[PDB]
Amino acid sequence: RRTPPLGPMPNSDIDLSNLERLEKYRSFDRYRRRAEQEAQAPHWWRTYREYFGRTQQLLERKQAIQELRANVEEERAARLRTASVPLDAVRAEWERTCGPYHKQRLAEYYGLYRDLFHGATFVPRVPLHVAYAVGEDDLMPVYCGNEVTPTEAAQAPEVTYEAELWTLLLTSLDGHLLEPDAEYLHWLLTNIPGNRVAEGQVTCPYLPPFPARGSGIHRLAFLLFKQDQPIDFSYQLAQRTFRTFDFYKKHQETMTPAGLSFFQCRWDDSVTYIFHQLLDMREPVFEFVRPPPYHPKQKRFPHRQPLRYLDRYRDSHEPTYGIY
Amino acid sequence: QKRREREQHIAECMAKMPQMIVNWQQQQRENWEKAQADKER
Amino acid sequence: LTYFSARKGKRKTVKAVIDRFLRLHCGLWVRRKAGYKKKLWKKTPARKKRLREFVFCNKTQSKLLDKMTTSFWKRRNWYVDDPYQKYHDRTNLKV
Amino acid sequence: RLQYLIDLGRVDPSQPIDLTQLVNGRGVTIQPLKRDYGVQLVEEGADTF
Amino acid sequence: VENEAVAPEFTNRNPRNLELLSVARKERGWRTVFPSREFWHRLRVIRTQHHVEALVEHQNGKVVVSASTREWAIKKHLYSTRNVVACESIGRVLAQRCLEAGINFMVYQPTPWEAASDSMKRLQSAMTEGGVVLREPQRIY
Amino acid sequence: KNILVRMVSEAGTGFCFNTKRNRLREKLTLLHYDPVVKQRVLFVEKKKIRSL
Amino acid sequence: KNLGGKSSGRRQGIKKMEGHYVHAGNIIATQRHFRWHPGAHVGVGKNKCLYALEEGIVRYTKEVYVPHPRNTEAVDLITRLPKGAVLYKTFVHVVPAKPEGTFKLVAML
Amino acid sequence: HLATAEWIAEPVRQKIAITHKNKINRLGELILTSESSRYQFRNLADCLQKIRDMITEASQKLHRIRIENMNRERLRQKRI
RNA sequence: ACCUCGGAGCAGAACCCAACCUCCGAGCAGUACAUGCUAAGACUUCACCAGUCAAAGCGAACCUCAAUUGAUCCA
Ligand SMILES: [Mg+2]
Ligand SMILES: [Mg+2]
Ligand SMILES: [Mg+2]
Repeated sequence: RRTPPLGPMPNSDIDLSNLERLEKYRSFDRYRRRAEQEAQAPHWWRTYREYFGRTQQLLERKQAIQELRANVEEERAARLRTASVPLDAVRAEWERTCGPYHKQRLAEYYGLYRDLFHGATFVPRVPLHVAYAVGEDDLMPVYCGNEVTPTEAAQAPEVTYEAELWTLLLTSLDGHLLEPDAEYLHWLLTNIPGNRVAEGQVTCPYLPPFPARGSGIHRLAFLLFKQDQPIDFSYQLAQRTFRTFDFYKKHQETMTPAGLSFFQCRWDDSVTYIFHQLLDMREPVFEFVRPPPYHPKQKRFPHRQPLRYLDRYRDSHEPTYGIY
Repeated sequence: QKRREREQHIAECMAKMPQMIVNWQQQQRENWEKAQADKER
Repeated sequence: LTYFSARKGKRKTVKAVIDRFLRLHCGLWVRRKAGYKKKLWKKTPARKKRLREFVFCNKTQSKLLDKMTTSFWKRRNWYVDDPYQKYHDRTNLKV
Repeated sequence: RLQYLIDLGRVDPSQPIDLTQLVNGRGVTIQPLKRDYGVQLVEEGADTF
Repeated sequence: VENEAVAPEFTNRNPRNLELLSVARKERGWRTVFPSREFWHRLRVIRTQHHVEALVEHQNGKVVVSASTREWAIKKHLYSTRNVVACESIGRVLAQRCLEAGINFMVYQPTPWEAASDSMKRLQSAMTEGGVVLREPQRIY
Repeated sequence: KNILVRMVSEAGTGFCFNTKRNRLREKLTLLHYDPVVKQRVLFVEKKKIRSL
Repeated sequence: KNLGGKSSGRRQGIKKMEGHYVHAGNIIATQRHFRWHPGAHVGVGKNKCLYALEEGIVRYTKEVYVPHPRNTEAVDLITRLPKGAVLYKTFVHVVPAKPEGTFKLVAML
Repeated sequence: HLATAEWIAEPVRQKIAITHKNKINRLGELILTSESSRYQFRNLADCLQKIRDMITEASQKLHRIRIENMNRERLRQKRI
């Protein structure tokens, strides 16, 4: 009993009478290419994906690369493969051109949009730069999705970005102890004149990040908002809790997001200091508890099982003596 | 005394082992070289 | 077997059964696997690991072995440093 | 078991407790045929003893 | 104390949480088929006719971090977008981009001719010297 | 054609294990693993057990 | 003059049809040649038998077959194909049911 | 209470105060448990043995964290 | 003429299915010496006996073939 296929079958259109007249995959790599393309296409049978899922620019760029390939040391160095690339120019120009789309990818991969705005995606146009002071010599930078200790983030960071009002926001998307939905902010500076931060109205002042011990690894969001019209807004963790979605819903008329930088934290001893010193509570300690192992229903006669079978179903490893 | 004689004998033979292994792998390389030299003819 | 002996008029145990099997007090018979010490040179180590095991018996094998021994063999035994002693009482059955 | 026997007057703890006193209080039944060599104390019930 | 009202079950919805405790599942299966799906992050090089391309992906296929020569920031400092210099360049750039994404462990699985290519040995040397280990830690069971 | 021989450990001794080897080739020395030393150790073959 | 041929049935085939809950290590299907291939969270024994690596639900799909490059049989079978021709096989997946553990509060230090 | 414990030496109280800092309470109390037995004698003995082990060791998975710290210091290479 | 084991048809599509039914075969060889030790969960020749597969673990590296076989006692 045949039922006919629903859509087109694969290998139908290429199925001809003269295969020897058809040019073939001479390689392994071409089949891997075509094969991946057919993997990504939507099909009608059941697949794995169902279940587990202007002109001046080209002018100056053409003359720029045309001037670049003309030098003799570039060709001679490149053919002797000792030519390299300055990583800094690539870094800053990456910060300029196509960096925003990549920070959009990192915010989509780290689930900042599904959690921070219920899926309202946007593009971080502003190349924001945040760094924490590490003593006096050096300073730990915050890029999108880095690991920074809460010792490094003990003191409120230096924020520099090249722009022209602004409201900057830090949150902890997961660090909420009670509610599985809300998040504790850490500092919310508003009505910021230009690109200096100190003259902002410090509405909610700076906490360091506090991830609990053994509660895994936390992500911490630096939002930076284009502000149009300056609005007035508004250690108790019942007071640091809000949600950025319905916060932003109140103020989305004259404010749009323009910058991201987010990072990870784990536990450190400074978080002992945060819970005991300035929050004044005992610290909660978590542990990753795996589910108990499946064993089938115990039988009276466990035929052909080894003698270990009786130990799968006991709970004390000590000699019990019964009525005696 | 049985336990000490066994334990001592094992400790002695194990002290003599790494040299015997290095000699043995050198003999393996002689079987490589002589084997491949017998492959040529 | 002998159901009534000629001297005592009692049942007798089959001594093959005692020589090969182990009665745990809960009613389970433990045995050794057949061929666990034969032709080990041609057996894969998974199979040799399977043969060196103490394997429980069937229900009807168990009742056949109960009928072939007597009440002496069905009795609590408080040995000194018994290896199988933690396997006599049956823990945590839900029938 | 032995705390149980002492509480119900069956084993007098103001005398030495030999094996005869555990038999006469009927705390322990031991049979010398069937080669019991006597009693072993058991740690069950060590707390609350 | 009102402050220390902690829910008995912490909910961490970091997508990269369980993978950075090296606890999360890898797709263990797929043994008859190349490549193996058993990783958390894969480095996938796409060498076209004109351009070298480098990806960092999850098992989802969500491209986490990319670096192509089809990008003005990197393209203009190069002589040719396809040579070994292009791969060492895209290795430095890719590695620097991945340290700042909190990604430190990829898997790179090449075909046995792409393994023994010079440009991918140079790419791997660029990645390892950059700071990225091209081998994931095992899953803790 | 083949012979089942025993292989006696040189150290951590009393440990044997059996192998196959051809009738015609030389006396085996191997690097097997002693679980008594818990190391890899040279074994030397001492007696042919059975000509399979 | 036809001696032999008295061998019994191997009792192979699928043990867990699609939709069936499966615990870790259950044999999904035993085959004699690869009728089904291991997909996500499904392992293969020496006897080409498909067992399960996670607890979840068995699903069968149709996927693009791209063999390992060191598999010269199937790779030589590839390069004879025309330019659009793509091989498919049926795969078996276990969609894992449980999370692999939760964070639980342990102590208020 | 680890700080007031006269019967532990002062350097050993510092080594215990540092190594086993994840057992120490808010109130400075070293807290340590055992749930390895049905008999509370054997659990108490297990606790006391943990203490004697801490004083004797104090008198006289990591790899992933090694690498993530080395890369965090490679991003720390950013001065004023 | 045969007596045990395996492959194919009979038996077209889960499993099973006979015949002094139709055709092929097997009673090994080769490589390796971690062909180490342990252990959740399973399959199973329609019983039993035998057979198979196996994650995690400890210890290390960084098996092919379909069949390729023999219980207990005794030596
Ligand atoms: Mg047949
Ligand atoms: Mg039949
Ligand atoms: Mg059956």
